[PDB]
Amino acid sequence: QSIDSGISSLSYNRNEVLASNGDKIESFVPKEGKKAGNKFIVVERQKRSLTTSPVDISIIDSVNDRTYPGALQLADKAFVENRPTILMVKRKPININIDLPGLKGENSIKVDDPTYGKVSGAIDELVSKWNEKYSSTHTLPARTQYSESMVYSKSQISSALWVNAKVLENSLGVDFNAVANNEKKVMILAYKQIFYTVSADLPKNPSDLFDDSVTFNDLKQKGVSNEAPPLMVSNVAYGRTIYVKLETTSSSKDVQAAFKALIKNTDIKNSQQYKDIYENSSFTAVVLGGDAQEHNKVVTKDFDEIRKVIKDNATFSTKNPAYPISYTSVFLKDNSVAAVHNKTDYIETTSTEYSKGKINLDHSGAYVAQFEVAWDEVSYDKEGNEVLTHKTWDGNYQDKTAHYSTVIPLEANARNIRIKAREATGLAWEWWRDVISEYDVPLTNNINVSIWGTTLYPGSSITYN
Repeated sequence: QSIDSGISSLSYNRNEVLASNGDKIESFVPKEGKKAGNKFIVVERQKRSLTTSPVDISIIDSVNDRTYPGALQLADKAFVENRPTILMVKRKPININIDLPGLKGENSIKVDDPTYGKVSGAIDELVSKWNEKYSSTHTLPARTQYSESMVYSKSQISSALWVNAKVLENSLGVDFNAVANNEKKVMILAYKQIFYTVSADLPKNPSDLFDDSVTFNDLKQKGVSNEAPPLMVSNVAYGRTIYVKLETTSSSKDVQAAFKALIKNTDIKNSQQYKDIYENSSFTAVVLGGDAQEHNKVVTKDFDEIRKVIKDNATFSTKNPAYPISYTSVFLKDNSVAAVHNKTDYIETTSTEYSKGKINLDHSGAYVAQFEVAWDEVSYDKEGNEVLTHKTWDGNYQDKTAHYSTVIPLEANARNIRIKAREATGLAWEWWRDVISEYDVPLTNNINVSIWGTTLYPGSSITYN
């Protein structure tokens, strides 16, 4: 069999062949009530399905040797796992092209036997060709691309940020369990820094890559199949990537809010509300490419340190070598761009915080009073529905004389608070003057009910803390 015939005799789905089948969901409860120390956490849970189709694949800085312009790879199940099967055979010369500024021009060069070694040489030689014409200026700005996402699933954040889950896991330390138990609220940003790209001139036919001596039965033996179709690395982004982790123990609906407020440094990042969230928040910044040394990290409570990390890696130097961040590939058959089809189901967890309170009753009046304190306690059934539990203060409908002071403590799941004080000038409770009559009292920390005055001129005030 021929090479150009062989490669065409391949019946594979150009779409489904490079596809990640991100895990199918674990059974969730739509709503969950959870008491966790002076706090009642209400978590709502929704199943979400995301379908991404990136044409850009990231490279694990460990196996960077297998990815370069003109490289030959396989569209096998190992490709989606960012560790591809290489294809080293005898090659016909292939042309590469740098996209560095102010180059019309000589930006293009010919490589005789495309191998990582001489291809790196050709990229280096092309860079020499730029930094000789621009002998004076060595520092250029990086072409920064910014991504930002809330973390729910290991599978989701990987599908969200087109970054290998393990990379993200190891380099940042995403506690995916705390995240899955709504014990931690995690946001990860990704400042993708591109120095330049090296493009490798596409062939007219599959044969234009392979030296004539090479046959389809050698490639067939080398792993080429309908299951592992051949690929060519058409483009490679060279540079670094700063990843930033924003961690909090809070369940306050305004985390994403305080986090965005903080990254953008918008005036609101100063208000009291966002302040308690920053008190339980750690910021981690890691850089991955070439320049910063392996296992570098910033772990801070002051976002200004992180801010420094980004402004520092926003400029690259033309004399220092660049390392491959991501890459485009093409199927040898249609010369069409190979894309990864990312299916992923995940649970989108939303949460709210509630902190306990207490009604403080204070009778001081020149009369007898009677109280009618009552509220509900919210619980959630297995189907997610709200279940009300009617509670009443034990001292309800019993005579109180000046001076009487008490506390009616309320559990953070308390709703429907009613405080009522009636005045004993009358036959029985049913027909007594209200001194205070309050409905749907908002659960504070302190609900201060004070009844004072005279049996004819009584006073009442409902104050909060």
